[PDB]
Amino acid sequence: PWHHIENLDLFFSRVYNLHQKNGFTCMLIGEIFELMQFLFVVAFTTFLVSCVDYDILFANKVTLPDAFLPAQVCSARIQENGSLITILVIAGVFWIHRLIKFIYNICCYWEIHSFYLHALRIPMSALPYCTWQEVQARIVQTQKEHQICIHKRELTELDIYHRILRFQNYMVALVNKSLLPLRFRLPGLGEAVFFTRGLKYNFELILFWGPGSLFLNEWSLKAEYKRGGQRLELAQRLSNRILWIGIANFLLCPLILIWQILYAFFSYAEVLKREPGALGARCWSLYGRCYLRHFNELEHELQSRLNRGYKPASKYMNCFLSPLLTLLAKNGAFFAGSILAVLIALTIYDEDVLAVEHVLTTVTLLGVTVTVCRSFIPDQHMVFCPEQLLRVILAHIHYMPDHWQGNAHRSQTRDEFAQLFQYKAVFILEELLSPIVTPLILIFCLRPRALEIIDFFRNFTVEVVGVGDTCSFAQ
Amino acid sequence: PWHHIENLDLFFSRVYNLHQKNGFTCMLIGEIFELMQFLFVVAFTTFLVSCVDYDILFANKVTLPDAFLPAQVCSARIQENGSLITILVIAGVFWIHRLIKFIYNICCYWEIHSFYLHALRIPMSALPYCTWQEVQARIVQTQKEHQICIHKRELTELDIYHRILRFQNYMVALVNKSLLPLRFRLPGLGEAVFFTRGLKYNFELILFWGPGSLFLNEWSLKAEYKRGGQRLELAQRLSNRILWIGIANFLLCPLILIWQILYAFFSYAEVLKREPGALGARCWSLYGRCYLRHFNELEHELQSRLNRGYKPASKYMNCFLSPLLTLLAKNGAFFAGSILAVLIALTIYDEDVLAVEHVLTTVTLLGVTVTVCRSFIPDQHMVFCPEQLLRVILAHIHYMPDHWQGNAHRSQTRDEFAQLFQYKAVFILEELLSPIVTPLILIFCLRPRALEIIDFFRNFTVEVVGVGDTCSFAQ
Amino acid sequence: PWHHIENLDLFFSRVYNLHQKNGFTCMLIGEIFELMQFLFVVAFTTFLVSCVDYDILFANKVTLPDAFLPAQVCSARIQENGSLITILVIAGVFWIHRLIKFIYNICCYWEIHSFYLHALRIPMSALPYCTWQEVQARIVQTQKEHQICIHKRELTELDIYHRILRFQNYMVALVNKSLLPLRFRLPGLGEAVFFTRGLKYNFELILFWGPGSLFLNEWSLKAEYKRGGQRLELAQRLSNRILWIGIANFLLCPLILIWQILYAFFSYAEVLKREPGALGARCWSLYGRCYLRHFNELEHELQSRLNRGYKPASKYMNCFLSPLLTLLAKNGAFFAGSILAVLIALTIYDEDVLAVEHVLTTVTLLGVTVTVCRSFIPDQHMVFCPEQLLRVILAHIHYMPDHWQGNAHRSQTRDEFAQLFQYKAVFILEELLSPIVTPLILIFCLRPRALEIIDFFRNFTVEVVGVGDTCSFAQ
Repeated sequence: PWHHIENLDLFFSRVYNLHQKNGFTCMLIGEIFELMQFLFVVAFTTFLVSCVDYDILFANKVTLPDAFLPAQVCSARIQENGSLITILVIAGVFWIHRLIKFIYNICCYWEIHSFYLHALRIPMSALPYCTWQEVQARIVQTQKEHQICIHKRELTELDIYHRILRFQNYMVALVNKSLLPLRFRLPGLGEAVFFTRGLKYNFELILFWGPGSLFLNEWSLKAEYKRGGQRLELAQRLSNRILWIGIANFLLCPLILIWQILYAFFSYAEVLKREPGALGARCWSLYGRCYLRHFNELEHELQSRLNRGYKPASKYMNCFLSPLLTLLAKNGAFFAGSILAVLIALTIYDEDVLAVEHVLTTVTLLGVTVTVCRSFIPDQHMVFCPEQLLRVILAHIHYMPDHWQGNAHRSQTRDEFAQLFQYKAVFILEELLSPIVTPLILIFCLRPRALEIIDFFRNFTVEVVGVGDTCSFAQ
Repeated sequence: PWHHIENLDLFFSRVYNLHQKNGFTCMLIGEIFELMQFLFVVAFTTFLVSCVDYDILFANKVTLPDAFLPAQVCSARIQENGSLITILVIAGVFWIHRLIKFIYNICCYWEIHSFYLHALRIPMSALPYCTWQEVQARIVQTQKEHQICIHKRELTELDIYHRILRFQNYMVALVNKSLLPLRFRLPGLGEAVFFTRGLKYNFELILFWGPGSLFLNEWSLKAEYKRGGQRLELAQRLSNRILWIGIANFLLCPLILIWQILYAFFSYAEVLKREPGALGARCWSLYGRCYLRHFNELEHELQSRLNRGYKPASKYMNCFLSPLLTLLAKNGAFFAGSILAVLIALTIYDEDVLAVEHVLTTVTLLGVTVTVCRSFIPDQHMVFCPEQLLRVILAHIHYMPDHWQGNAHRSQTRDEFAQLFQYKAVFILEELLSPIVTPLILIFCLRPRALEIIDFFRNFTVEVVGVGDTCSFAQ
Repeated sequence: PWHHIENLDLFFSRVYNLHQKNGFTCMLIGEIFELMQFLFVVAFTTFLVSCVDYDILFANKVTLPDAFLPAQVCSARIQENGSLITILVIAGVFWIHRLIKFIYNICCYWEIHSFYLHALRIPMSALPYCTWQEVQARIVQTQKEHQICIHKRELTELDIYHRILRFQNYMVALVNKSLLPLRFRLPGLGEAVFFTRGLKYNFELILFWGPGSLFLNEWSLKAEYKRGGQRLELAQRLSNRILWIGIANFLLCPLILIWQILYAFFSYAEVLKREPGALGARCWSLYGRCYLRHFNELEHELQSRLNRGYKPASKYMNCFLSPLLTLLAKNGAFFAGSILAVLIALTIYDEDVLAVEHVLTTVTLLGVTVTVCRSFIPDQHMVFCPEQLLRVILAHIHYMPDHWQGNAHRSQTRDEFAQLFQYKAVFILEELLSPIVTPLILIFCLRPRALEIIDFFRNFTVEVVGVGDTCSFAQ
C-alpha cells in the first residue's frame, strides 16, 4: 500500500479481482487449477496418442497397464514425431509463459492481500461476505490515511470504476455504435452474429494492449491520435497492424483449432453421454453480454442482472403457440385413440387378439401416436403471457430493440432475441469455428473500418483529470 | 366489407369466430375435422356391428382382413337390418344437413375473410396473433371508411358486444334469477344441479331461434310479448310449444343416447385405460360457466378467468384428509420399516441372509408397504389453511355465495363449491344421462315456469337505439 | 359436563387434547399404537437376541423358521440371562404402569367425549373440522346454562389458556430469562445448546409435578415459596432434591440409553438405507420451539407459525456455500469427466474395452464422482443470503437476535440461526446422548442455580382470582 506505488488501474483491478475470487487462497488455488487443466489436457492427449497400445486394449484377463508401453519406449515413440514434438514445444512455451505470468501475479497479489488486511482491515475470512459494496465504500475512506495517487482527492471511485473498466467501456461503445464487424449475411441463413472469446481478445490486442497499440501507458492515448490531421497515415498504419495480427492468427489457426478440439471433448462429451438435453439449454451469448451492458458496470452487476432475468427468457423461448398443429394433434389423437380403444376392448374381451400378423404392432404404434399427439396437445388452462414475457425479461435487462415491444410473438422477434439468448450447442460450435473464422474476418471485414476506428478514438476520448484518458460515453 | 349486407350479429359473430379459430384456413380445417369425426364414429359403429366376423377373429396364423366380410356381402348384411338402416338414414339426414350448413358457412366466411384482408388489413398470418383489442381497435376505426351496416351508430364499443352476446346475456340473466330449472332434490343425495349441453341447447331452441320463438328477427322481440295484457294466452302458447319440443326430445331420446353412447364410449375409455386418474381431475361445468360469467363477457375472457383460477381451485378441492388414516400410515410405516431394517442389517452383514425360503420377497413387499405408507403420511411442515385459499380462487373467479367467506372449511362449502368445480367423470356421466333426462325436466319442471318466463321477457327487454332488443341487465 | 367437579387444569387440558387427536376414537387408537410400539420394540429385540440361531441363518434350501428355536427352549434361553431378565422386569414394570395410566386415561376421556356430545354438541364426526375458535366459542357459551367452575367468576377465554398452559408458560419464562442451563462451551466447538426431551422432562419433574415439587395442587404454589424469608433453607432443600433426581437419572442411564440406542437405530436405519439425505434436512429444534414461542400459545398455533416459516428457513440455510468447495467440485468434475469421456469413447468404439474387469467398475465410480461434484457445483441464482430471506423468516416467527438484522450473511448469524434450525442428524444424535449427558448437567450445572430458581418462583408468580397461581409474564 505504498503511496502512489503504482498506476491506479493495475492496482484497482487486482483489488477487484481479489474480491471476486473470494480471497487470496481461493484465487491462488483457482489459478493453479487453471494451469493444471492445460497441462492435463496436453499430457493426457499426448499419452493417448503416443503411449497406449490400442490393439492389445481392444482385442489382441487383461489388466489395464497391459496396454501402456514402458517410458523408455514412450519417450522414443513420442520423440520420433516431428509434428507432435513441434506442437509440444509450442505448447510448452505457451505454458511456461503462463506459469511465469502466474508467479509474477501471485507475487503482486500478496501485496493486495496485505493491502486488504492492513489498510482496509478485511480479513480473508470476512471477504466472501465482506461484499464488494463494503470494500468499495471502504477504500474510499482509506484514501485519507494510507495515501494513494500523488495528487489525489478522496476517490469518488466513480473514477475508480473508470480505472477497472477503461478498456471495457471502449468495447461497449465500439459494439454499441456498430463498429467492430459482428453481423454477417450467410447464405442459407439469416444475418448471423459471430462474436467469440478469441475475436474479442484479438480486438483488444489490436486496439488496447500490445507493442504498437492505440495506448502507450494503459491510461493515456498516444499523442498523434488526438490530432485531427494525419488521420490517413494513421489509418494506413492501423490497417497494416491489423493485417499482420490477422496473419499471425491465420498461421496459429491449426494449434488453436486443436486446442478447441480436445478441451471440449473432455468438457462436453461427458455431458452429452449423460444428458443430451443440457446442450439444448440456452446461455447469454457473448454478444449480448456486451449489448445488454450498462454504463460503468462491473462484471458481477451485469451477471446479477443476467441471471435474475434468465428464467423469464427461457419461458419466452419456450412459449409460442403453433396453433394449426394443435388441431392436427387433437384430431389425430381422437382417431388413433378410437381405433386403439376398439382394439383394446377386443384384446381384453377374448385375449386371443394375437396371431393377427400386424395386431400387437398396431397397438404399439397407435400408443406411440396417441402419446406424441397428447404431447403436442397444449395443456388446457395453461396461461399465456406474450405481453408479460416481453415485459419481465426487459424489466431484468432494461434495454430493448424498438421493434420488439409491439410484436413479441413473431418470428422476427424470436429470431433476433435468440441471438442474445442463444443455446449452448451453438455456443460450443461457435467457439470451435473461431480459430478458422477469426483470421478472415480480421483481415477482410475490419481492415476497411480502420479509418472509422481512428475517428472514433480521436473523437470519443476525454481526458478526465484524475483518471486519464477514458471513453467519452462512459462519463 | 360492404354495407349492412347481413344482420350485424350474423356478421359480427362470424368476425369474432374467425378471430377465435385463428384464421380462415384453420376454421375450415376445424369444421372439416368436425364433420369427419361424426362420419367416422357412425362408420365403424356400423362396420364393427355389421361387417366383422368376430368368431373367426377370436378363435375359429390369421391375418387381420381374414375377419372382414367382402363388401358384396357387407351391403346385404347391413341392408337386412331395419333398425340399423333406419338409424343410418336418420344419421345420414342429420349429416347432410350439417354438410349443407358447412358449405353455406364457408361461402359466408370467405366474405368475412375478405373483410379482414381488405377493410381491416389483418392478414391471416398476423391473426392468430392479432390480439383481440387490435381488431376492436380496427373495426371501430373502419366504421368510418367502409361504413358499418346501417352506420346508424358509430361503433358503440359496446354495440359489438351486444350483437355477439344478445342471447348469451339472456341465458346469463335467466340462470342468474333462478328461472330455468337447474336444482333438483334427488333421494339419497343433496340438491343436484343438472345443466348440460343438450339442455341449454333446448332452452335456446325454445326461447330464441326457432319457428315460433320469442324473437322474429334475431334482433327484435315479437310485438305481443311487449304488451302487458294477453299474458295468459301467451303463457299457454309458450307452455304448449315447450310441451311439443319436449315430446320431440323424448322421441329422439334413443338416437341421442346411442350417439352419446358411441361418441363418448370411444374417447374416454382409452384414456382411462391409459391413466384412470385423468377422469378424477375436475372441470368447470356448463353450469358455473354460466354462473361465474359477467354480462358482456366474450367466451375467451371467461375462459381466461376460468383457467387463471383453476389450480387454486384444485388445491382447495384436494385439501381435506382423514385424520385416522394418517395414523394407520405412520404406524404401519414404523412396524414395516422396523422389520425391514432388521432384515436389511442382516443381509448387509452376511449377504447370505438372502436365498432363504421367504427372503427375496419379504424385503420387496415390505419396501412397497413402506413406500405406500410414506405416500399416505402427510408432509410435516405442510401448510394448508383451507380458509385462507378460497380467497385467491375468488380473486380470479370474481363471484361467490355469501355464506362461503366465513366457513371455507366446512362440508357445506365444499359440497356446493363442488358443483361449480366437478370432476370429469360426473361430467361424462351427466352428458350421458342428458338424452334420457332432458325431455322429462323439459316437460315437467319448465312448463310451470312459462308464465314467469313470459313476465321476464316482457319486463327485462330494453330497446337500445342501435342494437335493437337486448337484455335489461346487460346494459 | 358436570358442575365444576374436578381440578380444572386437567379437565380443560383433556378437552384440548381430545380436540387435537381428532376425536375419541382416534385418540384411543393413537394411544393403543403408542403402547404397541413400546411392546414391539422390546419383544422384537428380545426375540432377536435370544431365540434366533444366527449361525444356521447365515451359513450352517432353508426356510425362515429353520432359524428360530422352539418356545420350550426360548423360555429357558431367555430366563438364564440375569441381565436380560432384569432389563425385561424393569421394562415390564414401566409398561404395566403405562397400561394402567392408559386405562383410566380412557375412563376419564369418555367423560370429555360425553361433555362434547351433550354439552358442547360437537359430534366426533364434526370434530376434525369443528375447529378451535368455535369450540372456544362453544365452551365459553356453555359456561352459562350449565354450571361449571366455582361460578364465582364467569369464563373469559384467557382463563382456559392459563389452565392449559400454566407450566408451559413457566418453562417459556425460565428459558427466556436464561435460568435452566442450555448453553455449554465445548472444546473444539462453539457454544453448544443441549436441550432435549428428557432434559425438559426432568426439569418439569423437578419443578412442577412430583412428590415434593414447588406446587402442591397443580394450581397453587406451596405456601413457603411465597415468603421472602427462609429462602436459603428452601434453596438447600431444592438443591438436595435436584441432586437426588439427578442421581436417579444417573442410575437409570443404562436403560434409557438402551432404549434410546435401540429405538433410534430402528427408527432411522430404514430411512438411512432409503434416502441418506433425509437426515440432512433440518428440524425446528426443541430449543427454538421454546425460544420462538409466545407466552399463551397453544401447541397448534406455535406449530402453524413454525411450518409456515420452514421453507424460507431452508432457503436461508442452503444459501451459503463454500466457494472453495465449489472450485474443488468444478475441477474434480472436469478431471473425472475427462477420464470418463475417454473411457466411454473407447467402450463405445470397440465394446471390448467395456466391462474391462477393471474399467466397468471405475466407469461407475467415476460416474459417482461426477454426480457428487455436479451436485456440489452451484447452479445459477439462490446466492443472495438476503436480508430479504431473513425478512420473511422473521415475518413468520417474529423473533430474532437483534444482532442478526444487519449482518444476515455472516458466519455468526448462520451459526446461531443454525442452532435454531437443528439439522436432524444432530437431533437424533442429541437425543441419543441425553441419557448419558442429562444426569451430569442436572447434578453440576443446575444445582448452583437453585437459589436463583427459588427467587424466580417467589418473585414471578401472581395469584389471579379465577385461575390460581400463574406466571407473572403470561399475564
